[PDB]
Amino acid sequence: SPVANSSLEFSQIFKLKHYPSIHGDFSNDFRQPCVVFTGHPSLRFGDVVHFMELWGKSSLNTVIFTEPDFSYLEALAPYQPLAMKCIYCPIDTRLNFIQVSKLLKEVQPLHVVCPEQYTQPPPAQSHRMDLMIDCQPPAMSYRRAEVLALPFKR
Amino acid sequence: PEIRVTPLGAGQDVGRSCILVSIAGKNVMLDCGMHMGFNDDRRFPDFSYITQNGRLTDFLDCVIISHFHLDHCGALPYFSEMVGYDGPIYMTHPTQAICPILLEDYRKIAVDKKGEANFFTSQMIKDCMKKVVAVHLHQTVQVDDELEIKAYYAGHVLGAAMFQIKVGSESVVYTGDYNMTPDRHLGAAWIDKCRPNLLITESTYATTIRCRERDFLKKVHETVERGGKVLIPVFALGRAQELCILLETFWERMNLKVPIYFSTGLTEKANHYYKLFIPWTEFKHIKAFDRAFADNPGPMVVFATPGMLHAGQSLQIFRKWAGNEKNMVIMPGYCVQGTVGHKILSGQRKLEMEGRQVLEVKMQVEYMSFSAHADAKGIMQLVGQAEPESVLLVHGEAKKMEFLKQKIEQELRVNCYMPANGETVTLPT
Amino acid sequence: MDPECAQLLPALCAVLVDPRQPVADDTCLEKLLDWFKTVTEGESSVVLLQEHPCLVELLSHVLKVQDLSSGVLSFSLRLAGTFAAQENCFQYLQQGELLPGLFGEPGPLGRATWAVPTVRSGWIQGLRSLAQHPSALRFLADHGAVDTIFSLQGDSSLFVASAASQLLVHVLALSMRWPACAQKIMDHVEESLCSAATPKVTQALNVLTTTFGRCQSPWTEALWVRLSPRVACLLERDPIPAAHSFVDLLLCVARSPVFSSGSLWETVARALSCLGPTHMGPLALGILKLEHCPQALRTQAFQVLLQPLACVLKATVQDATTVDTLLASKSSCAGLLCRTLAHLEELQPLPQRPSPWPQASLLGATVTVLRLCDGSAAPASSVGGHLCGTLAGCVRVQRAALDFLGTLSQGTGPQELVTQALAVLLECLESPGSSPTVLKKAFQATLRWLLSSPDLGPLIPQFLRELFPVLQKRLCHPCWEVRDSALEFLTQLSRHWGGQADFRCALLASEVPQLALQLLQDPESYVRASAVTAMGQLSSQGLHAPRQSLFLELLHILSVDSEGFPRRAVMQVFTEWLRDGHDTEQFVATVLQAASRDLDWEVRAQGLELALVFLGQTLPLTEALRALCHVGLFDFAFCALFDCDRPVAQKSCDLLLFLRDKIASYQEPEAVLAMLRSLDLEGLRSTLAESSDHVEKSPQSLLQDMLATGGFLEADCY
Ligand SMILES: [Zn+2]
Ligand SMILES: [Zn+2]
Repeated sequence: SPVANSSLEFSQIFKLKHYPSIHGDFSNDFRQPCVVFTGHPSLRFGDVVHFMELWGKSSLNTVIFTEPDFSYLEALAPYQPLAMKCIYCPIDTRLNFIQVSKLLKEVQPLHVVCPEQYTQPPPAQSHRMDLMIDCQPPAMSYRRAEVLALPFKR
Repeated sequence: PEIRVTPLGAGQDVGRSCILVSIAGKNVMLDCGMHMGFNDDRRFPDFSYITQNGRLTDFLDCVIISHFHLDHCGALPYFSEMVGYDGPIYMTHPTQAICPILLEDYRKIAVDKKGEANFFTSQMIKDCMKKVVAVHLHQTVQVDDELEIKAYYAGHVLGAAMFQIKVGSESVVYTGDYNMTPDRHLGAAWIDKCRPNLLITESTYATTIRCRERDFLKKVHETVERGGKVLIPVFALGRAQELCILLETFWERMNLKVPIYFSTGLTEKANHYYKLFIPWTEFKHIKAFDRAFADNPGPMVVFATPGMLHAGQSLQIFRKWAGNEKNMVIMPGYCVQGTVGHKILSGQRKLEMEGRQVLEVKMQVEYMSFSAHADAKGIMQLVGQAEPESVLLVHGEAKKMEFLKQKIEQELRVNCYMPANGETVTLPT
Repeated sequence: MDPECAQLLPALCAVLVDPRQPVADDTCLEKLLDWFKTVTEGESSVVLLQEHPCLVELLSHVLKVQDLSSGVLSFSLRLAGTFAAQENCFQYLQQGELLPGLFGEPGPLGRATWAVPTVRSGWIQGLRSLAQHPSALRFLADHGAVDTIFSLQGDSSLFVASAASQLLVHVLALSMRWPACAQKIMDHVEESLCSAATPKVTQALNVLTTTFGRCQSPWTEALWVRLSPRVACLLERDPIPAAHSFVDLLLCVARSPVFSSGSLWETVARALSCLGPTHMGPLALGILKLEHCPQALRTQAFQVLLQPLACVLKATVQDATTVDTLLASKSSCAGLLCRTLAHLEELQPLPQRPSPWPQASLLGATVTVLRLCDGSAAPASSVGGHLCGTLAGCVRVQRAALDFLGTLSQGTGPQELVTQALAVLLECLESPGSSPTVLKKAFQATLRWLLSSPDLGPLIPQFLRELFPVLQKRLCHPCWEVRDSALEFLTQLSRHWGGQADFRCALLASEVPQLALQLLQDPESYVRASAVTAMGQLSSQGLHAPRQSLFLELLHILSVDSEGFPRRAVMQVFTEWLRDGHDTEQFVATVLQAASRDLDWEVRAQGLELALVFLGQTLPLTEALRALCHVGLFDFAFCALFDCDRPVAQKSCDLLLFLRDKIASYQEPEAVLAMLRSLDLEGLRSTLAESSDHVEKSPQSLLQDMLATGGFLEADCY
């Protein structure tokens, strides 16, 4: 990545051989097999595009998504038909729903405001009803580009 | 809503150890311990006073192992497979790497004393350790969504800990063997001010207030400048490296030339136990040892490893070297009765080896306990550093605890129970 | 007894009765009392008192010195208890009312030593050890002992309560061999059962359930016909007083053809209809265990057992008491389902199983529960939704569910069920978020299922193709528990499916062996061990990854290494090879001459085992012995016979007896028979089959080690 050095410095001062860019020095340390963490994880620019066009033909190689941001199906799509595996094991250290229920009962907020993606269960797994943020009084929600009024009077 | 406790072992003794704790909703077994010196079913605790229900796994939730000494983790392979329990076992990280070795070694004494009637076989060692779920210090771990434990650092052995059990509003901290005087071996026990509802501690060295390294080195140096041999029994691990590192640093500072030996056989952790020694807090003069040169003329220091002078190496090498006046032996550890290491340390020098033969003794005998513990100073300082609501005493004796409780409830004005071997003790919150 | 120790008795008795010397030690007293138990009860116990008027001195001083330490008087009390076994010894010890003295107020009964539970436990054990004749029972009656025992069986130390209950049942079972003592025990039990103190009634129930079951004389049922109203009516209080003990009492009274002869089954049915869903389970299970039962009651029992699974399967896509607790929490629901699966599997291997034992419904419910717990089921109601939302991602439920679903192997049926169950086990293996304490049971169950399918079949290769890409991932999980369980499962296959060229197609087509071959360099030892045994049980078939290129790896792990387990497992693997038949001389030589100098003991033992196997396989005596000497078996034998470790010596003397008898049946033959017959074996066989502590556990040695107190010894971690 073109921000390798400062990245590692700011991780340290507060085996991995970082490089500034695939062009220049890097092309003299290429020993296969290898492992190559790269740029932006939406498979649409940066360097990962170059490898995903280099290793997209050998059924041996592998991509391993570790970012929940971009839905991975459509993301991988515009390189089809591809013959490499594509695992999807996302790492989200964020608060999950049982923990946020415990956190709410501990902190006891007088209200709650959460986007519409939460007070109703997720779309893909409609049968579950436990991943909705449960809190009393009911959690007022907001939709994209809306103007809510937190109902407090001075 | 109560909190029950029962020292099923360790009750006014330094033998068995098994503290069964019952927090408001769950049960937890602490320090499932053993007892040497016996040769039948009476060595393991009496678990039958738990099974008056459905079988275990429905009853308990997690077993905890303070450290690797055989009096706290030497009963799991009998408790995890024979009586039957498939539930998570929470150890520290170095104890999961050591306790297999110390167990697999104690088994050698057991199957050799012909007492394998109701015992744990080698397969059970692995099939028990596979139920371990290690924890990392200062990093709590959650089970049952309501039972969260947290580690600490107490020393006295690489890998020990003081565990903390929490169910939310109430909690119980348990301390294994800790050390408060910061000897340069591992460090001083550091616990945070969590102000818990219950604190349990050990009372090995109670009625007593660095000279050990001094006189040990002096005596070795004296008996080695006369063409005389040393003997120092030790387990396959444990107190062996806290002796090897001492000899090394004293020697390169004194530039001696006497062959030093430490022969475990069960593992070569003479260069591996140091690996785990680093993440908490490789040799020059030290070779390997075998039966060949345990007789050659010349000053010598030998570290054998059957244990407290049981059958194996130590007993044999010793039985050879008794008829000599300049040699000496040291026993840096407690000794269990019915073992020649208990005849020798207390008086007797007129022994009777295999058969009706007679062996004499003309060596020296020393007891310089290199164990790591605490005492009144450090115990008071730690119970102050903790601010508990009750303190319990285990792994000690009768009169020392009886004198200690007076001061404890006197100075800090805190209640201190002294439970015997098996009495229920309830403390409400 | 024995004179060699008799001469030590006076001095040790003196140091015992004198407290100026430091205190005694517990294990000393225990082993010494054990020696007394085995020396006295095996012969007369009066002549030993006559010849040695020294123990009587101790037993008289114990009630006089008034300052015995905590523990010496306990040994003395247990000693007076084990001495007064025979009536003659009872009368001899009664010289001076010594027994009513120390077992009465003159002894520790009243003095301020009633604090340490050890002395009380010793007192009770002694009383139980003496009451074996009607004279002692008359003593207990008139002098008065049960009066104090009643109070005693309420203290805070279970080690005393249990012993007290056992003492009650023993004095009872000896009484009626209605006497005053027996009638008082019966009246106390009755008047306690009608009380409302939970510990007291728990003691009543446990003394009753020992009395019944431990004795079956006619008075047992003549007394149970009296109690049956009092016991049965206990099921009137809203909380059952002593749930588990009540279950146990019912289960013990019921398993007898005597008491079954009307109210028994009826009150058991009332219980089954009344007991909550935490204690009714085991009761109904114990009922179904019984061969004899009015079949309607067995229907009731088995149905109230099957309640949870046939309840869950009305909350998915193919009474409310149990479904209430099913929706209470995550603890209670998991506990209920785990108890139900544990019971319902404990029932299967029994011949008294109901009829017809359901198999379709059971398996369907079980796979539904397992998949639900994985987190991919499909609810069909509010209860199904909340259940899928509470059980998701558990362990206890999932573990016990795998245990049941693998218990279903003895159940015969078409391959449809087999594929149904594999279609969920395959899913449970490659399920991200699966603890290492789950994959093990999962592999066990998958194995039992795959080995019970009636060449191979129409689905075996399909499932194997879908499975090995899971045995290739979970074989590199980052937690050595999985890295071991996977290898063990692969070994189970390599032992059960070595002659099925289609399975071999599946395996060689996969990339399992090219990973096991690499694991032998894993850091954690157990991994190396299981990897070596896996590659051993593999290469006895011819399934090598793309034999010597493993033999060298093995011998290298054997020569130098940092652990024991790999060496003592590679020796096992070598034994496997040499026994099966998978240059042989040089092989045995290069394994023995590099297994001998190893320091561990298990390795040398297994080496001797290898040598025994080789000898039996090779046994013309002249050249045979020349070959057997070339490897140097005689060197290793006469080198480690007088070995430090004893099991080595046991194996060696057994091998040498084998060799001696086998050469008797048929260096030079004369030379070898000489150098073998020069030493002794049978005396050596005895002194090695003996214990390692035969000397330091002998009575005389214990006496020496006891009466010589006053050196450096305090106690500390071992
Ligand atoms: Zn310790
Ligand atoms: Zn300890």
